[PDB]
Amino acid sequence: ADGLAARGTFTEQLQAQRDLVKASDEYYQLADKRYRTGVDNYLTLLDAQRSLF
Amino acid sequence: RLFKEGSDVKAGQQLYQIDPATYEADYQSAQANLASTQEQAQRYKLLVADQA
Repeated sequence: ADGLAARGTFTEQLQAQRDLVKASDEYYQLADKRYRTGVDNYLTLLDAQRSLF
Repeated sequence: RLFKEGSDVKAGQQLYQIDPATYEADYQSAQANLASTQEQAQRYKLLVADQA
């Protein structure tokens, strides 16, 4: 019954964590666009990379 | 007064002196602000090549 509870809840938990990873990737790509344009320096992009990691 | 009267002067020769004393003070203000803005521009020119 413990394994059935884990099988029941870990699908929703990993779907939420994978959506969090996708949103962090989109935030990193937007910070990279602001860096390549010229508005942000490199320290903000390095701040976004470890938030993705 | 800095000219002999009734003589031939050149274009750009100083004739009088009208006691600056205020035009020196605001010039000191402008030079004092330039001395910091030029330094910040020269430091940012060095940092823009390293993307800092």
